[PDB]
Formats: sequence, structure tokens, C-alpha cells
Amino acid sequence: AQNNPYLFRSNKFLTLFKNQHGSLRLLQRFNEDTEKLENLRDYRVLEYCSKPNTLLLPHHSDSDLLVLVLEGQAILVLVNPDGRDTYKLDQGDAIKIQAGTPFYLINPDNNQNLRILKFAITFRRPGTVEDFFLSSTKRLPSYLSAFSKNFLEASYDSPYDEIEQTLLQEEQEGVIVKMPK
Amino acid sequence: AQNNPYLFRSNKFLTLFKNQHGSLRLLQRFNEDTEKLENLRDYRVLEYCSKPNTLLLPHHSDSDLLVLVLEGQAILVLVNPDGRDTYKLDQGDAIKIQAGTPFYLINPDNNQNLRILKFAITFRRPGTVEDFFLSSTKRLPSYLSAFSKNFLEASYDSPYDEIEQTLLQEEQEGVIVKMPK
Amino acid sequence: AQNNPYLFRSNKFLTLFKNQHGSLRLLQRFNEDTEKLENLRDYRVLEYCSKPNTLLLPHHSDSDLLVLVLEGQAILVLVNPDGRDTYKLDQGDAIKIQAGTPFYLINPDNNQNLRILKFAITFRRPGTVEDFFLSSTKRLPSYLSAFSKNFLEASYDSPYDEIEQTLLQEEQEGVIVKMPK
Amino acid sequence: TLSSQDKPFNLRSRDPIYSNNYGKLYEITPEKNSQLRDLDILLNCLQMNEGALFVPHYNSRATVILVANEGRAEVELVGLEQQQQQGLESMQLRRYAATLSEGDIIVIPSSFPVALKAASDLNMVGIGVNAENNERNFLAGHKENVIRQIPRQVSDLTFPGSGEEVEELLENQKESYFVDGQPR
Amino acid sequence: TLSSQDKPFNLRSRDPIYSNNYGKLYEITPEKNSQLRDLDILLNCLQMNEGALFVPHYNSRATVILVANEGRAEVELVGLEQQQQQGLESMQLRRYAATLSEGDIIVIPSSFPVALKAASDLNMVGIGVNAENNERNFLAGHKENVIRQIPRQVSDLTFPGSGEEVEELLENQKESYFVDGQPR
Amino acid sequence: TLSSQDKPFNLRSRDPIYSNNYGKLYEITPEKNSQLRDLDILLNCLQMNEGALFVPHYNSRATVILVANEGRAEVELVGLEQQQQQGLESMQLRRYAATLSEGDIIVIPSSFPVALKAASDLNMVGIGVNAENNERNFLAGHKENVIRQIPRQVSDLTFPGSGEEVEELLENQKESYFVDGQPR
Repeated sequence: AQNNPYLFRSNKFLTLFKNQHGSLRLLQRFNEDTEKLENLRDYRVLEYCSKPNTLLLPHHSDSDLLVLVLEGQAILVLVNPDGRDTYKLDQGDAIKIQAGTPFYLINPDNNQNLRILKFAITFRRPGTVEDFFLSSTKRLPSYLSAFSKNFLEASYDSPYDEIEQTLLQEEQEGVIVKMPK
Repeated sequence: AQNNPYLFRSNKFLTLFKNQHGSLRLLQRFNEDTEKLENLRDYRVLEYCSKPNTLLLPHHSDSDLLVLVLEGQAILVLVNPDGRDTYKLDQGDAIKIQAGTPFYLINPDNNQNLRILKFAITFRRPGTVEDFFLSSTKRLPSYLSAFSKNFLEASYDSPYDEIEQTLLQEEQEGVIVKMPK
Repeated sequence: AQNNPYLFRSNKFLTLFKNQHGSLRLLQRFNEDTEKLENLRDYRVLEYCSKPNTLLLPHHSDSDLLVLVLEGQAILVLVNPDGRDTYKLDQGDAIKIQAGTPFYLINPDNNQNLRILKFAITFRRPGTVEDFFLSSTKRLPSYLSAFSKNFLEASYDSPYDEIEQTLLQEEQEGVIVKMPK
Repeated sequence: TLSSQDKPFNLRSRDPIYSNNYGKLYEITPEKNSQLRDLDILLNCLQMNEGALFVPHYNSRATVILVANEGRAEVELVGLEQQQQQGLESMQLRRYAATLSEGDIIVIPSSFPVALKAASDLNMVGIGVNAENNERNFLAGHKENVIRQIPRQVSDLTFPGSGEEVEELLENQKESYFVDGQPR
Repeated sequence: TLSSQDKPFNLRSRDPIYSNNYGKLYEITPEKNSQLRDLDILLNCLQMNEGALFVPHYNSRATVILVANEGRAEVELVGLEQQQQQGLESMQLRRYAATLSEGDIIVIPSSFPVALKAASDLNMVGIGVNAENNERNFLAGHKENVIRQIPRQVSDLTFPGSGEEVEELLENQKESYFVDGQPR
Repeated sequence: TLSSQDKPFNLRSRDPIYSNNYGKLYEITPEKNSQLRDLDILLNCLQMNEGALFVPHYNSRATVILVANEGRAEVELVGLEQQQQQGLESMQLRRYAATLSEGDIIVIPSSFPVALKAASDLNMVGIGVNAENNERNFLAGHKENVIRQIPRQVSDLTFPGSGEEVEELLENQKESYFVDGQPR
């Protein structure tokens, strides 16, 4: 949207990534419409659904998150230098997941979808939310593939060959993924 | 004003409400004129006079206030859920009156006017100051009269009839009021 | 510059004051170019070189400073109401020199230039950096000479004559000065 | 899930701030919770019986965001709100009329008066902004009544009716926060 | 008024920061007062004899707002002030000339040099902005003199005259902050 | 220089956060130093052998400013960076290619991945922004490896290769942060 009704009621999220196995929609930034919501102009509201037996592939946010389960059974994992952190999420179970972490969650076995409500608290590009995914997908590769063979081979010391095949696929309908497990 | 002299000296308050029994003027927001006063752009300066034997009708500010008596004898009352707070004001006597309170002051018996200097520290609509008056006046009703009979009758459970006459007048030359008391 | 490449790499400082005995260049404010660096928009980066046997004439900043010696042997002096403060600076030796102080540094005897890196943390006119020099130079007099004879004679009580000659010169190629000492 | 309780774990809703047979509202403040202070965010949840009403009210410093998670909610909201005007006559008191659903978001500004009635055993989610010590001042009902706290003598002066009228009506509604939608 | 001393009471002006037979200036800092810190506001009042002068000066971090409550005041103010320029030659040192009255407001930026003379036993009100530990550095007079704190050897180097000239004149004015308007 | 140790003295670089035969990096946080907290600035210096490489990496909250004080540095930098777009397809993953010199400044945003190789025993200066408890998360090498911290079972799922491929390559580079430019 844009220059429409300056109200305090919204109903149109933007679908960033979309497939049938899950969804990920962004609520427009508060102040767009109005000159009345310029406080929260540096705050995005996120919604994220998926279906039973899914892995949200690994990525990190530049932004400070807030995660709320608006219906579902979760398993959250934040990952560092010395360990992983492991907590199973539930209705209400809301968590703080701070800027930069690389994170990945799942939906377990108890029958239904997981709807998550995510609260972003922004600061590089205020209001502005961005998630760098580790791996590669249809029309948005990896990030690690942005530098070159040079710069990359250097770093692992195993060739742009080995390194590629392990790093560079096209996970089909993939950000949001399904399993046997 | 607007696009005039970018100075650090101003002399034209804006008269929001006006009658002869008292006055209430707003100093233009700092940065209007200049590109030189963008700090304090979220700060309004208020002035409020009245004459001896007056009640400033009840209202609450969205904004954090600062109140200074630039000449006079006051009586301030801030009001909550469990009580009222009661302090008599004097020259210099400056007080902090935080966002949202519903407040009402008076001018007592010692002969003259009360000039108040009010400092606003803004945050919903930065710089932006707004006071919701409880009751009804000539060209600006109440706030409680904004919803409907439905929504209102619900709330007291005595009709939009009873409820009205008690809630809905036209206090003539009234924001600022006179008395016998 | 202006509306050019929105990048995170810059290479053109602005030369405010310039002579051959020293230099003082300002890095453009972060956000000019891009809509991508609006955080640090209230932060200037400064560079300051000089040659061996120099006095940076006295001045005070409106802004909070950070000073880094990117190569050299310094002597810093911050000056107050009750005393002066005195520390000799060195490579790495980085110091906090807070808004308003009047400060003056030097380059001592050990052969070479002093390159200083200054970090400004701005707040009157965010991002905006300004240094008022005490004395008078070719095309930028003193500040004390801004008011008049009246206002000035008042203040010392020795005439606009005495007061002038002591206060008002034209330090030739001077902000940055040389010595015998 | 695991076991090593320590490293920034979790937080949930223990008790309503308000519980009436009509509804409930759970609320975490950055004053209670250790994570939160750091964002300046108030957590809140609510439970509204297929009949309740949130009694006319405002948050002194909090702009609440409210997504309706379960049900359909009628939102009522008042406000005067734009002084970039050169007087008052100019800006006006408009009424925000709106009912939500299963995907609707609603932002409630710092000092605005609103209420919600229930049009389903409706569950509401709301994240509190600028919320370091915010008061839920109530204009109706029994509790949290400010009005009721305005003395008999200012009352008259303050609305045609005096001690009588004013004093008494507030005293009629023996309920609280959440109340009979009892539509008519 | 009442009696129950407790719930966020009050604050007034006990003592001048500065008292001279010429004037006075009372000043509450958020460092002294418990309410204030929270706004980042400095309170200040002053008392200027029908003859005083505030000696040439600047606040290191405070932008002062000054309403003239009693009298008429001549305001003098200096500044260089707008680098959105590509060099220095460009921006200039202008002088702010202005005398106020009974309704006049004046904003004094963070590092700007100014003085006020008295054109009435004039009372001044001023609210201090960004004012967490702000110094009232003085360029003239006896006290609070920074200059005087610049050594003999930098002095010469710093203004035609040397130890002699420089050192001595500052030493002439045996007064303080507030001083003889002694107009000529 | 003098002697009266007290009034806000100084601060210097005692130890690298990281020291390898390849390089070093000294780093003062507002968590260590008493002056700093107050600006929300991270100090940092580095030492890069005429051959090292800073292993692919990002700062979680810090936008680093980096002036190259000694040498010439090749700067590599990745980013996706402008959602004022109505979808994703729209914005792209561009590569920031650039080598500096003796006067070059480079700003490194909060979550962007970059590396520098040495093209001289190159000395780097960098001032850390928004830096209250910022993590230097590493994507390569031995240490500070996050990846390596993603389990065998998510790995497969996460990049064609599985436990095998993924697990093993990370394990090849027995170095650390700074590493063989060993250009090919």
C-alpha cells in the first residue's frame, strides 16, 4: 500500500516467500499510510505459518525479534560459537531472539500448523527487516556464494568444487522444508 | 507561522481555546521555522492564564507535562484509581505531571491571575500536544460522546437518556470556568 | 558530494581550513549519499594532520569528540574553571574529549607529523560538527568579536581599545600554528 | 526443550490483570519480566467470553498493537488527533468504527479511548509499546475509575447534574472492566 | 495542599548557583532533583538587578530556553551555525541582536556565546535541555574563567600580546558573572 | 603527560581478541572501558601479516567503520539490503567489491558478511557502532563457527550433502579467523 486511509487498523500483509507447505508475511511498516504512526516506524510485525513436519531453514536476522505462537507446538533452536540452545515452544510461549542469531525452528508431530507471531525491533535500517538465509533456493541463492572462489577457497582451503557441492544447490520449493523425520 | 526567520527568538503563541475569563496559548513547535532547532522538535511550550475564582475543567494529556507558575497562587489536583493527589501551588513551584493523568487546577482567593508555564515532553506524535476534555463545550463536545448509545449504555447500564443528561451539556464559554465558591 | 553511489565505502574528505603547516578534513556525513546509512547520520568523522612544532590554536566543540593518533607523538590539554588537564598522547592512545571543552594540542620534537583521527558524537544539530576558535584568523575572526564594544567593555571593564589589541589580530596562515619552542 | 535451565529461557502468562466472569487479560510488563525492559514492550493476552465488553478506556503511554487471534471483534475508538493546525476548531473528534477477524491488527494510541465487545469467545493478542510504567485508567465501571475520583464539588462544575447525577450513575454499574455486551 | 507528604510532591529554588550584588540565578539539575533526570531538563531562575550583565558565556550541552517573565532584556548572541556547506568560508559568524519583554522566549544553543544586560529589575525563566552534567563555562570575569586557565605560553601564540597583554586584561575585571551594565 | 592520575585519563590496546601467526585484532568494548559505554562505541585495531585473511563474517549489531591506516586492503562484502519493495524477488544479493588504501574508510553494516585479505602488512582502524554486547559470529574456520554448531540432521536438510559433506569440509580448515591468503 501507500497514501491510503491513515488509520490505526491494517489487514494486508506482504508475502515475501511463498509456497504450499508454509507461508511468511510481512505487515507493512506502521507509518507508511499515516503521518500518525511515526513512533513505531522502526518496528515490523511478522507472521509465519507452516504445516506439520517442517524445518524453517537456517538464517539470522539483523533485527531483534519477539516470537509468539498464535496457535501450535514448537521447538526452537538458537545457535552460537560454543553450543546450540534448545527450547520446545507452546501457545503463548513467547521468546526473545536477538539480532543476528542464526535460528531454525520446527513443527512437531501434534497434528497441526504452527502460526507464529514475530515482533521485530529494528536498528540498522530502522523499521527495516532482513533475514539472510544460509543456503540456496530457487530465486535467492546463498550469501556465502556472493564472494568468489578465491575468497571462499581461501577460507576452507578445500576447492570451489568441493565447497560448492555441499554449499550450492537450488532447494526447490525451499526456505520452508518438509521431512520424513 | 512557517518558512520565516530561522532564529532562536519567538513571540507568537497560538490561541487554541479563547474566552474572557482566561486563556490557553501554544508556542509553535521549535523546528517549524528553522532547520536549526530540530532537537527540541518534540517539545511544546505552553502558557495558561486565568482570572481569580476559576477551575480548569478536567482533562488528561497524552504528553508528559512540566508546570511553572510565572505569577500566582495555585491548587493542583491529579486524579487516579485509588485516590486523588492534592498540592497547593506557588511562584516557582514547579511540578511534573505525567502523561495521561486527568488533571484539574484552580486560582484561589488571593486577588490575581495565575499565569502558568507548562512544559510538554512528547512521544505519541512527537512534539505534538493534545488534551482530551472530559466534558462538553460549545464547539468541542466530550470524548465519551464519541461512541454510541449502544457502546455507552452498555458501560453504565443506565440509558443513553440518563447517561446523556449528566454527560452532555454545552458548557457555554467553557473549558475555563468561574464560581461562587 | 551528494546523490552518487550508495555505498558503504567513501574517499573524499572536505578540507575546511587549509594551509601548508597542517590540514583539517571532514568526512561527509554518512547518510548523504545513501538512504542506507541513516543510523550514523549524527556522526562525523574527522582527520587532522600537522607538522612537527605545532599548536592547534584554542577552540571548543559543541560535539562530543573521540581522538585517535593514526601516527604520531602528542600532548593534549583540556581546559576548565579550576585548572587545566594535562596528558601526552601516543599511537593508539585514544581519548574522550566531551562537548564544549576548549582544547588545544601539540606535536613534539620526535621528528614527524601527527595524524589524528577524531570521532564526533553530535547532538545540537545532529551529525553537525562545529568548532568555535577563540582567536582571529584571515577570513574568520574571533567569536568574542561578534558582540560589540558596549557589550564587551562592559565585561572586562578595560576599553574596546585595550581589549581589541590583545583580542583582535589576523593570525596569518593561522588556525594551525608553528613555533621556536 | 531439554533441561539446562538458564540461558535466557522463557516467559508465559500466569494471571490476568483482570478476571471477571466476563473475561480475562494476562499482562507482562518489562517491570516484571527480565527480558522485556530491554525492548520497552508490554505483553498481553486476554480472554473475552462470547458476550463481554472492555469498558471505555485509555493507556497513558502505551500504543497498543492488537491482533485478533480468535474470533471477531468490534472495535470502538475515539480520538482528536492532528495539531499541525492553527487553532482547535480545525481538528476534530472522530470515531473509529471497526470490527476485526482472524488476521486483523489494530493499533491503539497512547491516550485514546476505546472498547471492544465480544462477537465470539474471542481471543486477543496485543503487544504494548513505550511501556515503562503505563496506567490502565478506566472511565467507566466500578474499578479503575478515575471519574469517581473527581469530587462532588468539581463534578457539578464539570457536567450538568452535580453531586447528584454525576455521583450516582457511575455507581449504577456494579461491574468492573469486562461487562455485559447486553446489546440494545 | 494538604499533609500526606510522599507521592511525587514538589521542588523549588533554595539557592543561586550564582549570587552577586548584581544578580542571582537559581538552578535545579536532574542530578539534584529526583523527578527531573527523567526528562533530561535543567530548571533555572534568575534575579537581575536593574543594572547587571551576564558575562559572555556558553553551555556545553544545554540549549536553553528562556522566557522573560519580568522586565525587558537585551539579548546578545553569537554563532557560526550551518555546515551543509562544502568548506568554511561559506558559513558565517553572525550576531544575534535582540531585546525581549513580558512574553518573549529565547532559545540558546549548546555552545553558543551570549549575554544579557538588565533593562529592568528583570526576572528570567529558563528550562535547560539535554542537561545531564552541563558546564557553565565563562569567557570573562574572575570566575569560571577558562581563558585565564590558558597558560602564558599558549596565550601569546593564541592572541597578539603575550603573557603581558592577555594575562593582565582578564585580571582587570575583578567582578564575576553578573556585572556593571555600566553602559558606554 | 604529567602525574596526577585520575580525571578521565586514558585507554590503549592491551591484547588481541584474536591472535594467530596471521594477524591480530585488539578490541575495547564499552563493557570493558569506563569512558566508552557512554558513546555506545567499540574500539578496535588489528594487525594483518602481509598474507592474512579475515574469515567470512558478520557483527550482529555493530556497523563498523574501518579506516585503513597502514597498507592496502581488498574488501569483500555481501548483502541483501532494501525492503521498500513489495516482495523479495525484487531486492537482490549484491557483492561489495573493493580494495582500499592510506585514507580509505569502509562502513560494515550490522549483519553483513565480509572479509579482508592482506595486500601489505596492513594496519586497520575501526570504530564500532551500536555496540553494547555484539557478537563476532564466524561462518568459516575452526573457531567461532556457528555452522559447525548446526547438527548433522539439520545440515542435510540445510544443504545438499548431509552429515557427510557438510560436517567434514568445515573440519578441513584447521585454522581460525585470520588465514592463508594463499591466493588461487
